[PDB]
Amino acid sequence: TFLSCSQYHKMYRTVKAITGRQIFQPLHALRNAEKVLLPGYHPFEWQPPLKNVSSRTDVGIIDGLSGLASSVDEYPVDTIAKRFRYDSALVSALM
Amino acid sequence: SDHETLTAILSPLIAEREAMKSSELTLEMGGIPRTFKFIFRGTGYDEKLVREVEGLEASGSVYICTLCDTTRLEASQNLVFHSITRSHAENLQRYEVWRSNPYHESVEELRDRVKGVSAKPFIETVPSIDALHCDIGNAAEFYKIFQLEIGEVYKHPNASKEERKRWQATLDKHLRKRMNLKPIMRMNG
Amino acid sequence: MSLQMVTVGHNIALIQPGFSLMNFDGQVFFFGQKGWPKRSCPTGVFHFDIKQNHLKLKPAIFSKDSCYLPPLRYPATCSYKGKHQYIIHGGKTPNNELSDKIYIMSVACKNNKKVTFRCTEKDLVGDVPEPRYGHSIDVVYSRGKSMGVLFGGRSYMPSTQRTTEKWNSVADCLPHVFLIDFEFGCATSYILPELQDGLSFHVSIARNDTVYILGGHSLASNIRPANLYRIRVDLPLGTPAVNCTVLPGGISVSSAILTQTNNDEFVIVGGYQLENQKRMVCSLVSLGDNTIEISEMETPDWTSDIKHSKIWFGSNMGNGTIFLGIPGDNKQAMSEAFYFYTLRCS
Ligand SMILES: [Zn+2]
Repeated sequence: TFLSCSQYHKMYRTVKAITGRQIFQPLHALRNAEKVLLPGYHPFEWQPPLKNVSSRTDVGIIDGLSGLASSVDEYPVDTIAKRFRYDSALVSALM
Repeated sequence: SDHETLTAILSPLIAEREAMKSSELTLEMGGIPRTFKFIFRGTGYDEKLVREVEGLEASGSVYICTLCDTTRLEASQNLVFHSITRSHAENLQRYEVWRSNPYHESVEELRDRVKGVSAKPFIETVPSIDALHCDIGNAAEFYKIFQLEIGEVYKHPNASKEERKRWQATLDKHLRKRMNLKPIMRMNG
Repeated sequence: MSLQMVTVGHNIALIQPGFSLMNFDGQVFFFGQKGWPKRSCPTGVFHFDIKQNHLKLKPAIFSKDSCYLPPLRYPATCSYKGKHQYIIHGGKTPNNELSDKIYIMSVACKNNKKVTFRCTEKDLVGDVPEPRYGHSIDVVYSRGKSMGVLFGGRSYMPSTQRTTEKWNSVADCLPHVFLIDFEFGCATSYILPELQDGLSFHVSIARNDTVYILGGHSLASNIRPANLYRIRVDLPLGTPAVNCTVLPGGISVSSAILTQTNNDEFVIVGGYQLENQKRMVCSLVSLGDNTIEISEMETPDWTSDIKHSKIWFGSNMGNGTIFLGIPGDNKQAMSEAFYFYTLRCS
């Protein structure tokens, strides 16, 4: 519905205040139920293990430039990029 | 089109994709663990992006098909008998042929020998056609043939570029009069 | 000390940081365009001539047996004057890979002032250096023979330690000194204990039996050292012998541009002093049979942009002519992609 995180608080607090019993959960229990659905929550393993790929299971949003060095001596860059890993995206997209 | 930046960002994803083509992902699916194996098809590219990262000459070339190797002066004579013979590894070895120049011949026949491959392709893609941009292109093409057939070019050719704006005006005025279709510059679906 | 603004042609956009200006008989050539070579010029190397501060990037053609080469973005280049030819090593092809080939570029024929290059691919056998960019190569003579000295620059991690969260991180290569034979394609490493830390984007001068290495950046501590080095090489009929020495009175610069203003006297222009401080001063070095000196010249006039910008780039054209470039403001009245300038010292 594309609400904000500040207008949801409006709707929640006045619904709870008017009808007494709360129907919408607060924001913190919403974000705690957000971390199940992103990448970087579940254990998984490859067989054989992946060459050149890290073996950790708990990385979400990484910088997309992949440590491309931005010093004045080198080639200039000004773009912004974000990404998941590929495997940890497929794991959460399957589960 | 910023090719260096685009390769700098899309290189680790192709590294990870080429890694996970010979592995099995074991992962629990409701209690017991299950095993997954993946098959990747890279298909959802439009014609410009599939022409750039697969390392071809641009869309206004003499070489038209991303799937086969025939010029546009060969298409108009044999209209439908072609095949599909542009893989990815074939294009990679044809770039290697262009870089090495092992037969010692000039650019005008080396380009014909490598069929217009002049860069190093770096994304494994399958050859296919789109469905959206194909339909929009056919739409604009016979809209242009409608604007052509108003002016009766089959009787006498090559009227100058002052008849044609009148032909466009009478076309979209008539079609807005009948169908209530507003004249739009950028054609949509 | 003669600055001038330069107007550009229509295909201005084919200038990226890290070109190379191959100078053949006064004629000037451009190498290292942006993007893979188009169909306007299928070779990727440009005839680059400037009349009345207006330059024209015209195409150039190759021979019948040349090796069509990728546009390298930061190679090492040297002027092997034995016919005249250039040597290109290393660099960074636009798929952000790194090469490890030797490209030998000479002139096949020049008719009607229209050149025709050739370029062959020499691949080293033996102790081949790992592929890198930003390094330096210099051809040096001794006792009727010639060898190509090579001092290393920065590169990728080796193929076992690359992780795809830090896939595009770079480290300085090991500070050995490579010696290269061109006629047979041989290489030889030399380890020597006076060179300790890795160095990149330094400046390398070659005076007839010895190479001077001045300035540079060191990524191990993110510092720009001031100490220069002198390297003396002699190849006898037996195995060649290399010696280093640390001489006093250097300077701290990185990615500087140095050219030959007179016979046996060189001049160096603005690289970088600190990571935010550009270097506006210029330094003249005087060579000799065995002794050099580095003094500071009269710090020429800069315009508002070159005093006000953040980065620059450029190279030399050959007759003591420095080509320079400037990014320029984006939040403006749609200012251009780059501004260009020409410095003369005569
Ligand atoms: Zn076809």
